[PDB]
Amino acid sequence: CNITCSKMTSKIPVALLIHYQQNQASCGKRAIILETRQHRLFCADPKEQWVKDAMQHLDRQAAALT
Amino acid sequence: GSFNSIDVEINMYPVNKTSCNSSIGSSSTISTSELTITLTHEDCTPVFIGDYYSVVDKLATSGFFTNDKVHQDLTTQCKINLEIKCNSGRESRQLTPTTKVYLMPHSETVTVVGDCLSNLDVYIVYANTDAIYSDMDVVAYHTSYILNVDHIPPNDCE
Repeated sequence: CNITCSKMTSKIPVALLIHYQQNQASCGKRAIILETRQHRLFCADPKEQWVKDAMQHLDRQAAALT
Repeated sequence: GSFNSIDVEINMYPVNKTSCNSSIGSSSTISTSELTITLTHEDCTPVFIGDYYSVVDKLATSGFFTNDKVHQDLTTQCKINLEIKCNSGRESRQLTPTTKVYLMPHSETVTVVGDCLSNLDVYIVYANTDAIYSDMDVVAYHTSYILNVDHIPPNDCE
């Protein structure tokens, strides 16, 4: 597990985010992993609208890239 | 030699205030009650769309970013002015970066007011996201030891 979800991250500007990933059940908290432009990873909580919109945004970017 | 994206990363130590107020405009600022960071730029084609500020203990990272939707006009020269002001300050010296050669055109100035930081790193990143390999000019300033801020997330102001 390259990362184990302790604290969750508060709002990060959607423009700074480049990828998200479902975190392994095995890893830590069953939450979302966020990747930033700075090549960094943080654990977010999927219930918050902000994270939800973030996800629909990156989803939107990944399509288009295709 | 073109670029389409600019990032400014400011890391600081030690800081005590966490609530923060920010603004992107002709004059762009990140403010707490203890610190003010101000960004002006000129002839910069990429557009700044936000800033951030997050602290863990008395360790903080913060900065400003454009998207990458537009390249720098190569007929003008992008100019970045960054001031870092202590609300308890007087002396206003500027800063000297690590020496180095750059593949893109730009000028930058970092001014510091006050003495309230033992540690200060300032990175200006001009990036060409149309490159296959990593294509970034990185102008770096340090006032002491280089802080590690991996693990501090770039949260917006609040």
